[PDB]
This record gives sequence, C-alpha cells and structure tokens, in this order.
Amino acid sequence: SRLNRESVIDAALELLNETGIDGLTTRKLAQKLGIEQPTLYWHVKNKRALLDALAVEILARHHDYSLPAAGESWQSFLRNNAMSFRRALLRYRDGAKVHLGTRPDEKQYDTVETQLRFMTENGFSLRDGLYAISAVSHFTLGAVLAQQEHTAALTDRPAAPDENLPPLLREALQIMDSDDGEQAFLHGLESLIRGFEVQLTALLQIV
Amino acid sequence: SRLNRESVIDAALELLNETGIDGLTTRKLAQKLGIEQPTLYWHVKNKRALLDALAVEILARHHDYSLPAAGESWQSFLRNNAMSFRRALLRYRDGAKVHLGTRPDEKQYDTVETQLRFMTENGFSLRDGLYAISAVSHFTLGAVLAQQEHTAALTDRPAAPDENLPPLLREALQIMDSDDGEQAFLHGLESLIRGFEVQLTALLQIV
Ligand SMILES: CN(C)c1ccc(O)c2c1C[C@H]1C[C@H]3[C@H](N(C)C)C(O)=C(C(N)=O)C(=O)[C@@]3(O)C(O)=C1C2=O
Ligand SMILES: CN(C)c1ccc(O)c2c1C[C@H]1C[C@H]3[C@H](N(C)C)C(O)=C(C(N)=O)C(=O)[C@@]3(O)C(O)=C1C2=O
Ligand SMILES: [Cl-]
Ligand SMILES: [Cl-]
Ligand SMILES: [Cl-]
Ligand SMILES: [Cl-]
Ligand SMILES: [Cl-]
Ligand SMILES: [Cl-]
Ligand SMILES: [Cl-]
Ligand SMILES: [Cl-]
Ligand SMILES: [Cl-]
Ligand SMILES: [Cl-]
Ligand SMILES: [Cl-]
Ligand SMILES: [Cl-]
Ligand SMILES: [Mg+2]
Ligand SMILES: [Mg+2]
Repeated sequence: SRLNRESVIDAALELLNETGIDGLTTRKLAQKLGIEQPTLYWHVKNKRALLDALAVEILARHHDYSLPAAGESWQSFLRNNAMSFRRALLRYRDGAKVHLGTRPDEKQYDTVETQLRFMTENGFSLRDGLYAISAVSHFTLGAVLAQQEHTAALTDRPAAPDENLPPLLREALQIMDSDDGEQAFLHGLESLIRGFEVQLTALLQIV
Repeated sequence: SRLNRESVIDAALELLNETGIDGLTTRKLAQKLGIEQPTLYWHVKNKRALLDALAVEILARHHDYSLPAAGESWQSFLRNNAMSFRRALLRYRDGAKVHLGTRPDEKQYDTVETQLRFMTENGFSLRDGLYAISAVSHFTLGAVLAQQEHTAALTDRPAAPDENLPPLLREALQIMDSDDGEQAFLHGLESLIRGFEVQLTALLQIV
C-alpha cells in the first residue's frame, strides 16, 4: 500500500489499536503495510520517530478544543481543553503512553502559544498560567493512564473479586470502576480549576 | 547469588536503574543474578508478576508517609502523602511506569483502608474521599511520568534549543525545566487540595 506520511500514520494507529504500544514495532508495521523493512526505513527511521509522530497526529485529528472561544472564561477553556485532551488520549489503545514525553510539535507552536497568551490575558503571570496548563495536562494524563494501564494489566492477570478486601477499599474500587473513571476525573478537574481560581484572585493576599 | 523474594527484588531494582522498564527482562535478570532462565522461572513467572512486585516494594521501602499523624489535618496528610508518593516514584528510573496499573496489594490493604477511613472521619463521603485520593494519585503520577518520560525521550533524540520557538512557549519550557518540575508539581498540588477544601466546606450550597 501507499507510504505518504498520512498512510503510514493511519496504518500505525490501526496497529497500535490491534497490539498496544509495547507490541507496536517497525517489523509489524512493515507487515501491515505489505512492504519490506528496508522500504519502511526510508519512511520511518525508528519506533521513537514513529511514536513522536503518532503523538502529534492523534491530537491534530481528534483534539478539537485546543483554542478558547472568543469571550470564553479561562476556567471554561481549561475544562473544555482537558475534556478534549482526555478524549483524544482515550481514542487509541495505550494512547496516553504514546503522548508521554512528547513536547509541543512545530505544527502545535501557534496553538500552545495562543493558549499561554490567553491565560496571561486573564490575569495569570506566564508562571502561574504555565503551572495551570501543566497541572491540567499532568492530571489528565495520569487519570487516562491509570484507566488505560489498569485495563492492560487485567488482560495479563485478574484481581480478588471482593472476598478479601477491607470494606471502604472494597466499595471505593467498585465506585471508581463503575464508569471509565470519568466521574473521578470530572470531579478532580473542578477541584483543580477552583484551586487555580482561588490562587489567582488572592493576588498578594495570604491565602 | 541468593533467590529469596528480597534478593530477587533488589536485583530487579538495580537492573531497572541500569536499563529502564522497556529493557528490564527475565533474561537480563537471570544474567544479573548469575542463574539460568528456568531457575529464575521457579522464582518469577513473567515480567508482569515482576512489575507487580516491584510496584509494591518501591513503596514499602520508600513511601514513608502512607499514614496521617494523630491530629494532622486532611489537607496536610494529602500534601505529605503526595510528596512521599512522588519521592518513592522518582527513586527508580521509569518508576511511575512501574507503578502504572497496579492496585493496592494485600500488604497495603490496612494502609489504603486507614487512608479512606481518615478522609471520611474529616467530613468526606466515601465518594469524595475516594475522588480526592484518586485525584492526588493521578496528578502525582502524571507529573512524575511527564518528567521521567520527557527525560527518557531526550536520550533517544534532542529538541530545538530556542532558535525556532514562539516567545511565551520558549520561556515557559525554560521555566518548567529549570527544576525537576518540582515547583509546577507543588503549586498544582496546593491548587488541587484547596479545590477539595472549597468542595467539602460548601456542603449542599451551590458552589
Ligand atoms: C508550554 N507548556 C507549559 C507545556 C510544557 C510542557 C509540556 O509537555 C506541554 C506544554 C503545553 C501543553 C499544552 C497542552 C494543551 N492542553 C492543556 C491539554 C493542549 O490542548 C495541547 C494542544 N496541542 O492542543 C497540547 O499540546 C498539550 O496537550 C500538551 O501536550 C502540552 C505539553 O506537552
Ligand atoms: C481505593 N483507592 C481509591 C484507590 C483506587 C485505585 C487505585 O489505583 C489506588 C487507590 C488507593 C491509592 C492510594 C494511594 C495513596 N496515596 C494517595 C498516594 C498511598 O499513599 C498509597 C500507599 N500504599 O501508601 C497507595 O497505595 C496509593 O499510592 C495508590 O497506589 C493507590 C491506588 O493505586
Ligand atoms: Cl495502495
Ligand atoms: Cl508511496
Ligand atoms: Cl501526506
Ligand atoms: Cl522497532
Ligand atoms: Cl515483531
Ligand atoms: Cl495507576
Ligand atoms: Cl549469594
Ligand atoms: Cl536461594
Ligand atoms: Cl524474603
Ligand atoms: Cl520477560
Ligand atoms: Cl535480553
Ligand atoms: Cl508528557
Ligand atoms: Mg503533551
Ligand atoms: Mg497506585
């Protein structure tokens, strides 16, 4: 099949959804594409370059809320931003493991820059705007990794069904796995944003 | 060398610090221990059982603040808890990648149970206590993964040194990598806790 950037990325994401990150290799990618490894090598040097590119593309394709709406509050933008980040990461198997250790790509510079200018225009210093952005990303990444990687681990070996857990831990785990972890996440996200709001409004006051 | 649980775990953590999670194998563990693979297999069935055990042991050894102090506020306990969780995860290379997708171990039941009882005795429902605990873990895990995995990625290929970044993104990344990410983390952690505090005190009031 065809080996332009787009087709290589499409085949790569298919294979990622078939086999997960740890068994995504240039060997199996070559196989999926019906080509010899030294053909693929012309197009994709290594698994790292491949992972770097999927990270960027999963967002370009599926992270629809990168930009604030005209007039949107910074709280609403961080919420809508986080929800969209979470969506994009969950869309492919081990997606958050793919995102891990990427930095914004040149094709995301203007997007990430705008996001920081927007914060700073709402009364954040660069530094608190940065911390808010970073906290939202790290929170959202952990929440999606815990969920994806809890799941991957269960494929490999089960858990004790209850007949062994102490009572609170027993009902806590029933609750946290009764949706995908979406309510733990949406609740944590409100706590985080209100925390940034309390910090920002305080200004020089001891808070 | 000796193959009791303790010695296998010690050798495993050494190898983890030498080679990272992705090149930690039962082959190289057998080599490190100076034994044949079918000898190791008696002791350790697979990489999963091995990862499950290192996850538990890295905490037992190095997560000193699992328990609140008598009289300690829930805010102070979540802070001291998170800081200690972060420490334990950073102590070994790809440590957070090791923790990912573990659930509390039987030898951590009484610890995690106590943590939930403590929250609920401070006025959290099980559910908000749970969300607070989960948010603190997911935040702390993302923060440590972003840092560890940003680092692992740099071994594999560098970044653009500045002569290409737009201005805010340029100075943001200088700031966020001028310590290990410890100030982004400690700031995010205060925002999260104050957010849980605002939620809890509100009770039935629209907040
Ligand atoms: C400059 N800024 C503080 C940093 C620092 C370190 C980082 O590792 C990153 C950023 C920007 C953030 C912005 C976030 C943004 N959001 C908070 C989720 C975001 O929506 C995007 C995006 N491309 O739309 C990211 O690049 C992003 O996911 C991302 O991957 C980032 C990222 O990796
Ligand atoms: C029951 N509780 C809500 C859950 C649910 C899902 C989970 O995946 C987990 C917990 C408890 C938390 C407690 C946290 C605690 N802390 C908030 C960091 C903690 O200090 C410990 C500990 N063993 O001391 C954990 O087990 C812990 O790191 C952990 O790994 C957990 C964990 O994995
Ligand atoms: Cl074709
Ligand atoms: Cl082609
Ligand atoms: Cl193309
Ligand atoms: Cl490869
Ligand atoms: Cl293969
Ligand atoms: Cl986890
Ligand atoms: Cl010996
Ligand atoms: Cl022995
Ligand atoms: Cl032992
Ligand atoms: Cl193995
Ligand atoms: Cl090997
Ligand atoms: Cl990251
Ligand atoms: Mg990122
Ligand atoms: Mg855990």
